[PDB]
Amino acid sequence: NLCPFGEVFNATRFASVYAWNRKRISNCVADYSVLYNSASFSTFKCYGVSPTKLNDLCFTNVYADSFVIRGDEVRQIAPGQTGKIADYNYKLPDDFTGCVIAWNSNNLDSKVGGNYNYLYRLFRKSNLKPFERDISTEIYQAGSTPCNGVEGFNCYFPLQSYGFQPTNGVGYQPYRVVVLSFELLHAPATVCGP
Amino acid sequence: IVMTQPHSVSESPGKTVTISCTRSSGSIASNYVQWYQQRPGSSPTTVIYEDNQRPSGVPDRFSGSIDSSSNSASLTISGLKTEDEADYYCQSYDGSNHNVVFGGGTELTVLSQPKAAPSVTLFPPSSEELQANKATLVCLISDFYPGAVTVAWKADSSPVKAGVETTTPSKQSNNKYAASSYLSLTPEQWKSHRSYSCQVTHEGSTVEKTVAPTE
Amino acid sequence: EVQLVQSGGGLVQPGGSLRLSCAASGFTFSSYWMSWVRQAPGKGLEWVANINQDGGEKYYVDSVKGRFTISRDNAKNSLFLQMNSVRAEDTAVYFCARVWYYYGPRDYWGQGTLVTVSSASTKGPSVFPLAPSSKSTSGGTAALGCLVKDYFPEPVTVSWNSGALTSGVHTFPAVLQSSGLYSLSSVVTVPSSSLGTQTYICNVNHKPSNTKVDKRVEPKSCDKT
Ligand SMILES: *[C@@H]1O[C@H](CO)[C@@H](O)[C@H](O)[C@H]1NC(C)=O
Repeated sequence: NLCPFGEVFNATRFASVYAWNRKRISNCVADYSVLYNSASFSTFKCYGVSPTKLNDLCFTNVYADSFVIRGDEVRQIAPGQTGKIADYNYKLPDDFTGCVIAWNSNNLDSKVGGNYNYLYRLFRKSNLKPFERDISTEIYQAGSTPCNGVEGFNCYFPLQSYGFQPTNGVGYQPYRVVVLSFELLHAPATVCGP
Repeated sequence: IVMTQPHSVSESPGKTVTISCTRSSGSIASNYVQWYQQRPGSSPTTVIYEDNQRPSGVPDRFSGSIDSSSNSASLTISGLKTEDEADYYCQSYDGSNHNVVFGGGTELTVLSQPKAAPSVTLFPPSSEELQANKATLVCLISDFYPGAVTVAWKADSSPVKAGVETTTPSKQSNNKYAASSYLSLTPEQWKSHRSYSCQVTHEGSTVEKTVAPTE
Repeated sequence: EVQLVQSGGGLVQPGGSLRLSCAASGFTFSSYWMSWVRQAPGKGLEWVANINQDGGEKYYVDSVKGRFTISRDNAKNSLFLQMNSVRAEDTAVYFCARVWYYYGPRDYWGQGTLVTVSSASTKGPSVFPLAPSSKSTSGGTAALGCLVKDYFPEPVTVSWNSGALTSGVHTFPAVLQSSGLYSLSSVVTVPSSSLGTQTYICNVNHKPSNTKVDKRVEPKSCDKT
């Protein structure tokens, strides 16, 4: 009864930046020996779990996220590094008991022109909390009269598209990052790694 | 992609020494950084891994760190002693081309012996070697603790630099060196100059000794 | 517990291939990645390759792409690095290391085998003395020496008269002159009293050739002493 990980990594369609899909899975047997022994990733920074010592501890739920960013944004998704995408699309707490994992997929999302559904959140009139998603198409008002239309007066659509073509630099290629989130709730551990 | 380290470092025992491992390009927080300690001649061994945890058996006087500011990661070696005078390398898997990048290399030395002015000793050629064209120019200096040996070659009329080469400084018994010199000679041009002097600037005197070309 | 043994060290010429082995003993040979790392003399380490759990996925460094092949066999518990087209930059001391997990350190290492591509022919050269005249008779540290010029192998350990008039031999290592030439020399610190008591005869004990001819030193009695 192995835990289903094919739907998270070996998927076909991935989500967007502003709406990161969750993949809560439990009541399984999660073999972690397929993550750290697979030469197909770029970052494997497990924060405070000692990835070698994961096949003995048991947890309760494993939350698997999945979204698409560019090369110069993979290092921004980590505790201790902020920038453009730090408080607009995704913000991680400063405990991160999971393992940030990413790989460069430049053969499925790098067509001529590219898919225009990858919309990163631009300047927002708010802040961001750990594990907080916000799917909103409201035009950003910088302080003037609200347009309440389609770029009426000083309005900007906050879902700026990405330019993904098979001719850009490595720092602008479509990446795919999966960030697991382990936890320990007040319940018997139903998922382990024997 | 490459990792840079200082060539060497020296400090008196009693406190902590640091060694720089600066990432050339790309993020430093990509994968894990692991340091190695290698005694001269012996097989290298892991001294730290993941920059936080310590291998079993390693003394508690080793706890490195990672600075995510300028893509660097230094090692904190507390309790400096004479039993830790060796090389230290860093290593971190980095890149999408599936390549492992080791470190440059750092020769950590401790304060061992006092300072002494290296005397100038030049040796002329011999007789039986001077048959058709064969000789050597030895400007071996001795009695010096620091390994930053720096010499010069000026044949009393010109700073000759053709075929500049030096020998290997041998570690003496009581922590010293015997760095010698080996310059290129003139097989068929022995009448170049009637003298051969050898200068030196290794933290002290700078007198030169002159010898006949073939006597 | 974990112990690795290497075998296959030797000396060849540019073009001749070699075989290096590394046998593991004390764990499962089908649960850890294997890798090779060489060390140039005096320089730093160098990554070579990394093999998969069975042998399917293999990645080599771009410096030796193509002319280097790593292989393993679970039925013998022995690692293999067979290559070809050996050139000058393949002069180093190769090691053998296993990988805990891919994004992790190399736990255990090996002893090491020296593999170089030195040239030159096997010859026992003449040893020429130093003839202490100018600044070695009485000026400063009195000493004298000789020089074994351009020998092919590296077993040479220059003693003095096979221990007959030795007064402290301060020997420094040799060096590569052109491509295979090693001018090893040693200088004994004479107390400046044996210059007129017994004339030194510098001699070595080279095994391959016959460097047994004691070459007379040249005491400059006419000049200084
Ligand atoms: C995805 O497919 C590859 C194909 O070889 C396989 O190696 C990998 O294990 C798969 N991913 C998962 C999570 O099983």
